[PDB]
Parts: sequence; C-alpha cells; structure tokens
Amino acid sequence: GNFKEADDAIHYRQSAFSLMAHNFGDMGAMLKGKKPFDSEIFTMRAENVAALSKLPLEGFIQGSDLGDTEALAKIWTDKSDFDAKMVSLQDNAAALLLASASDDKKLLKQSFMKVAKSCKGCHDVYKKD
Amino acid sequence: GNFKEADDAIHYRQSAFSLMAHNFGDMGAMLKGKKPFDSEIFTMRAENVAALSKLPLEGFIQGSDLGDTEALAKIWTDKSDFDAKMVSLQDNAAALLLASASDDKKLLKQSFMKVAKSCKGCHDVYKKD
Ligand code: HEC
Ligand code: HEC
Repeated sequence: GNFKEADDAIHYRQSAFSLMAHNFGDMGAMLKGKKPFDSEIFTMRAENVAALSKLPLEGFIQGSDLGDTEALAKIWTDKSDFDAKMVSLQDNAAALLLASASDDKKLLKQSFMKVAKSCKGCHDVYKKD
Repeated sequence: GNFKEADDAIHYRQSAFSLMAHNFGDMGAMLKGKKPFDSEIFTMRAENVAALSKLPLEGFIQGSDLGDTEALAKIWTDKSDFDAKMVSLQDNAAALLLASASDDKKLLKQSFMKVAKSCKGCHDVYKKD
C-alpha cells in the first residue's frame, strides 16, 4: 500500500480532518457573527475544505482500527456506507464552494449546514464516544 | 486570531507539510520509476499538492517559533523572503497541476523538479537542520 505502517495511515487521515476542521470553523465563526465576514476569506475557506475533503478516505486502510485512533472498527464492516458518507461530504463541500461565489447569505448558511450535517452525521456512527 | 494557541498553528502547518509530502512523494515515485506511472493518479496527486501547498503559510504566526516546532526564528526576521518562497511554492505547485494535463514526461519531470527545489530551497534556509 501507499502507507508504510498503519500509524502512517492513521496520522494521514487525522491531519486531513484537523486541517479541515480548522478551515470549516472559520466559516462558522463568520456566519455566527463571532468574527467579521469576509467573502474572499470565506471562499478561500470553502476552497480549502473542498480540497481537504478528498484526502482522508485513502487513510482508512484495512487493519488500521487498532492503536491511537478514534475510528470505530464498524467502519470496515460497513465500508460501502462509510465511503458513501465521505463522497457526500465532498459533494456538500463542493456545493458550499459554489455558494461562496454568490453573496446570498441564507444560501451560504444552509449550504454550510448541509456540510456540518456530514461532519456530525459520520462522527455519530463511526467515531468513538 | 485564527489560532487560539501557538501550538495550534504549529500543528496546522506541520500537518499540511506532512500531507503534501505524502502526495508529492508519490509523484516522484512514478516519475523516478519506483512505481508504474498512472496519468490519472498523477493528476490527483498534483491536485492535492497544489491545494495543500496553499495551507501552511497561515500557520507561521508570531510567537509560534517557541515550542515543538522545526521552524527557525529567522523566518520572522526575514518574513518577506519567506513569504515569497512559499508563494513561489504555491505558484510552482499550481504549475505542476497544469503540467499533469500534458502527456509530455520531459515537462512533467521538469515541473516536478521546480517544485522539488522549492521544498529543498526553503528547508535549507528556514528549517532546523
Ligand atoms: C465520515 C465519512 C466522516 C466525515 C464526513 C467527516 N469526518 Fe471527521 N472523522 C472521521 C473519522 C473516522 C475520524 C477519526 C480519525 C482517527 O483515526 O482518529 C474523524 C476525526 C475527525 C477529527 C479529529 C482529527 C484529529 O485531530 O485526530 C476532526 C477535527 C474532524 N474529524 C472534523 C471533521 C469535520 C470538520 C468534518 C466536516 C467538515 C468532518 N470531520 C467530516 C470521519 C468523518
Ligand atoms: C518554506 C517556504 C517551505 C517550503 C517552500 C516547503 N516547506 Fe516543508 N517545511 C517548512 C518548515 C518551516 C517546516 C517546519 C514546520 C514546523 O513548524 O515544524 C517544514 C516542515 C515540513 C515537513 C515535516 C512536517 C512534519 O511532519 O512535521 C515536511 C514533511 C515538509 N515540510 C515537506 C515539504 C515538501 C514535500 C515541500 C514541497 C513540496 C515543502 N515542504 C516545501 C518550510 C517549507
């Protein structure tokens, strides 16, 4: 495989998510009024999350459920469904990036939330309590 | 104000570099003959590197030279030149992604090395030996 050890695959997927959470939260902060809204920065954040959302799936190689991971082994008993959720995260991220082109705020908030729903949705099922 | 703590920016940039190295190295492996060349996979790897290359600069905030980092203190004293090199990496990584559209290996190899020199060039000056 691409990764020399499972720890390399675990580290890879964790970094992809961590970089994605940093960029996603900055959009949330702008939407929730915590910091000023900047369209250019918002679209940059959208670009980042979309590109980042394409990385972590590769990290979920088989046999990487043990060790320092928050991934539940149920990911690989239902890998078909897990991949589907990840593909949806990408589609929802791609939609958010398109919305960031327009300055309709109610369109930005809802397309943002459809992504947030992906984050929470997959975590509830496949990430340790 | 994006990062609550200095440790968060250090982790952010370190993760970006890590994910870029994984994808960039797979391009070298195909170009250098370690693994077979796949045009489609090459372009995906190029896409990842181009997007990943736009992330780490944000991480180099003030006061983040202390702690568990490989960044030298000279980066901030020479921040103008450091930013220019990073923006150059972004430009070169974007150039590599454009090359992957071409089927010319002599261009693919050449554009890959212009990115490779960006990595080595900045490490020699701005990363602890
Ligand atoms: C399933 C298809 C997921 C989607 C969609 C998102 N995430 Fe997730 N995330 C998932 C797993 C299986 C894990 C565990 C990784 C491990 O091996 O530990 C995670 C982890 C995270 C983390 C923690 C990463 C770390 O620092 O160790 C974060 C911060 C995170 N995920 C954020 C995140 C966001 C912001 C998402 C939407 C924008 C998102 N994830 C989607 C599974 C899945
Ligand atoms: C400066 C302008 C850089 C360019 C261009 C590239 N890298 Fe770099 N890299 C740089 C610094 C200052 C650091 C240290 C960051 C820290 O706070 O510790 C790094 C680190 C890396 C790492 C290690 C990441 C980790 O696991 O901690 C890797 C794997 C890495 N850099 C790779 C890399 C590649 C492949 C580059 C070109 C494609 C590249 N870097 C460019 C500074 C700079």
